[PDB]
Amino acid sequence: TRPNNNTRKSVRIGPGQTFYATGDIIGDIKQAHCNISEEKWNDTLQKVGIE
Amino acid sequence: QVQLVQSGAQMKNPGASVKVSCAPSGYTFTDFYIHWLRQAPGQGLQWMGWMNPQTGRTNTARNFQGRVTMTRDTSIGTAYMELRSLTSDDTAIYYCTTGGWISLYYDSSYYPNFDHWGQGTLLTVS
Amino acid sequence: ATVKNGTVEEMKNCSFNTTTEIRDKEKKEYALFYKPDIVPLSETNNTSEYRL
Amino acid sequence: QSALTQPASVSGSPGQSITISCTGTKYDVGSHDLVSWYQQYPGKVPKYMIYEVNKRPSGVSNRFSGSKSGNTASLTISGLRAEDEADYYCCSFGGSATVVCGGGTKVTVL
Ligand SMILES: *[C@@H]1O[C@H](CO)[C@@H](O[C@@H]2O[C@H](CO)[C@@H](O[C@@H]3O[C@H](CO[C@H]4O[C@H](CO[C@H]5O[C@H](CO)[C@@H](O)[C@H](O)[C@@H]5O[C@H]5O[C@H](CO)[C@@H](O)[C@H](O)[C@@H]5O)[C@@H](O)[C@H](O[C@H]5O[C@H](CO)[C@@H](O)[C@H](O)[C@@H]5O[C@H]5O[C@H](CO)[C@@H](O)[C@H](O)[C@@H]5O)[C@@H]4O)[C@@H](O)[C@H](O[C@H]4O[C@H](CO)[C@@H](O)[C@H](O)[C@@H]4O[C@H]4O[C@H](CO)[C@@H](O)[C@H](O)[C@@H]4O[C@H]4O[C@H](CO)[C@@H](O)[C@H](O)[C@@H]4O)[C@@H]3O)[C@H](O)[C@H]2NC(C)=O)[C@H](O)[C@H]1NC(C)=O
Ligand SMILES: *[C@@H]1O[C@H](CO)[C@@H](O[C@@H]2O[C@H](CO)[C@@H](O[C@@H]3O[C@H](CO)[C@@H](O)[C@H](O[C@H]4O[C@H](CO)[C@@H](O)[C@H](O)[C@@H]4O[C@H]4O[C@H](CO)[C@@H](O)[C@H](O)[C@@H]4O)[C@@H]3O)[C@H](O)[C@H]2NC(C)=O)[C@H](O)[C@H]1NC(C)=O
Ligand SMILES: *[C@@H]1O[C@H](CO)[C@@H](O[C@@H]2O[C@H](CO)[C@@H](O)[C@H](O)[C@H]2NC(C)=O)[C@H](O)[C@H]1NC(C)=O
Ligand SMILES: *[C@@H]1O[C@H](CO)[C@@H](O)[C@H](O)[C@H]1NC(C)=O
Repeated sequence: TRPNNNTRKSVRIGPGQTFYATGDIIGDIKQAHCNISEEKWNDTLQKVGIE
Repeated sequence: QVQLVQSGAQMKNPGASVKVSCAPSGYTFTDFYIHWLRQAPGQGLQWMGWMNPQTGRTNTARNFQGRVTMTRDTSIGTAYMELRSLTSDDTAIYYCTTGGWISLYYDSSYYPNFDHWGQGTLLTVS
Repeated sequence: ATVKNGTVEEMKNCSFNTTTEIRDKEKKEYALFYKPDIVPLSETNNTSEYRL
Repeated sequence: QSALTQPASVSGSPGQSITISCTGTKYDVGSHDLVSWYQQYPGKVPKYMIYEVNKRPSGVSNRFSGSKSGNTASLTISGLRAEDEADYYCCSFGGSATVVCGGGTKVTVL
C-alpha cells in the first residue's frame, strides 16, 4: 500500500489541456512499505537452495 | 495504568492567550498521539485537536483554525496548548487525552480511543 | 516541507509560474513533488531554486 | 458546527435494556466504524468504556455493549440500575482527519 492520504490537484497548462499534481496531504505522514510473511520466505529460499 | 496532569487554574481576560500544560506519568511520552478537547458548561463535548509528539505534526478542527496551536517537549516531555484570539465564550474545561498508538506503517491519528484522561483545567474569561 | 508542520522527508513543496491558457495572464501555482523528480538547478549556494 | 445529532435524554426503569443513540453523516459514522463512547458523572472526567463501536477496555463490565446500523450508532446497556445516572457522549471519526463528538445524553433512571 501507500498509507498516505494524498489529494489530487488540477493545474491548467496552456490552452484546453490540463495537468495533475499532488496537492495537500491529509492526515499524518506514513512510510510506503511492503510486507512478506517471514516463514514462507525462509521456506521458499530454503527450497530454492534445495533445488 | 498511567496518568496525566494539567495546569491548576486559568482565570483570564479577552485577548491574552492561554497556555495549558499536560505532563504524563507512568509511560513514555513519545509513544502515543495526544489529543486536546474542550467541554463548555452545559454544552456537548468539543474536539479541538491532535498532535504527534514523535514528528511534531498536528491538526485541529476546521472551526479552530488559527485560534488553536499546540507544541511538544522532548527534554522532560509535556504537551503545550496555546489558545489565541479568545473571547468570553471559551470559559470551559480543557482536557488532554492519550490517543492511539504511533506506528510508521499506517495512520492511527483519527482513532478516538482516549484511553487516559487528565484532570483538565478551567478557563474563566469574562 | 511544512505539510502540517514538521517535515515530510520525501515530498518538497514547490511553487512555479504557469503560462496560463490566455498566455498573457501567467499566474503562480504550487505543487508537491517527489525528491527523485527534483534536481538542484546550480551547484552554487542558491539552494532554493530547483528543476524537474 | 455540526457536532453530530444526539438526543437530550433517555428514560427507563431498572431491569430494562436501553440504547444511547447518535446519528450523523455517512462520512462521520459510517465510512469508518471508529466509534467510541464516553461517560461523565457530574464533576468528573469523561470515562472510557466503548471503543471501535463494540469493544470493551480494561475492567469494563460486559453489560455495556455497542451497536451500529448504517449512519447511526447506539451504546446498548442491558439491565439498568441506578448507578448509570450520568451524562453520555459519543465520538467518532470526523471529516478529514479529525474527531467529532455529539451533544450529550442524560441517563434518567426513573
Ligand atoms: C506490514 O507488516 C507490519 C508488521 O511487520 C504491520 O505493522 C503492524 O500493524 C499492526 C496493525 O494491527 C500493529 O498492531 C498494533 O500494535 C499496537 C501496539 O502494540 C504494542 O504495544 C502495546 C503497548 O506496549 C506497552 O504496554 C505493554 C503493557 O500493556 C508493555 O509490556 C510494553 O513494554 C509497552 O510499555 C510501554 O510503556 C512502558 C512504561 O510503562 C515503557 O517503558 C515502554 O517503552 C512502552 O512505551 C503492547 O501491549 C502490544 O503487545 C500486545 O499485543 C500482542 C500481539 O497481539 C500480544 O501478544 C501481547 O500479549 C500484548 O497484549 C495485548 O493484547 C491483550 C489481549 O490478550 C490486551 O488485553 C492487552 O491490553 C494488550 O493490548 C504491542 O507490543 C497495538 O496496541 C494495537 O492493538 C490495539 O489497536 C487496535 C486498532 O488500532 C485495536 O483493535 C486493538 O484492540 C488494540 O486496542 C487496544 O489498545 C489501544 C492502544 O494501542 C487502545 O486504544 C484500545 O482501546 C485497546 O486497549 C484497551 O482495550 C484492551 C481490551 O479491550 C485492554 O486490555 C487495554 O488495556 C485497554 O483497556 C495493534 O495490534 C503493529 O504494531 C504493527 N507493527 C509494527 C512493528 O509497527 C503493518 O500493518 C503491515 N502492513 C499492512 C499494509 O498490512
Ligand atoms: C482521506 O482524504 C480524502 C481526500 O482526498 C478525504 O475525503 C474527504 O472527506 C470529506 C469528509 O470526510 C469530504 O468533505 C465533504 O465533502 C462534501 C462534498 O460534497 C461537502 O458537501 C461536505 O460539506 C459538509 O461539511 C463541511 C465541513 O467539512 C461544511 O462546511 C458543509 O457545509 C457540509 O456540512 C453541512 O452538511 C452536513 C450534512 O447535512 C450538516 O450536518 C452540517 O451541519 C452542515 O450543515 C464535506 O465537506 C471531502 O469532500 C473529501 N474529499 C475528497 C477529495 O473526496 C478523506 O476524509 C480522508 N480520509 C481519511 C481517513 O483521512
Ligand atoms: C505549500 O506552499 C504553499 C505556498 O505557496 C502553502 O500555501 C500557503 O500557506 C500559508 C500558510 O498557512 C497560507 O498563509 C497561504 O494562504 C497559503 N496560500 C495558498 C495559495 O493556499 C501551502 O500551505 C503549502 N502546502 C503544503 C502541503 O506544504
Ligand atoms: C506550527 O505550530 C505552531 C504552534 O503549534 C503554530 O503557531 C504554527 O502556525 C504552525 N505552523 C504551520 C505551518 O502549521
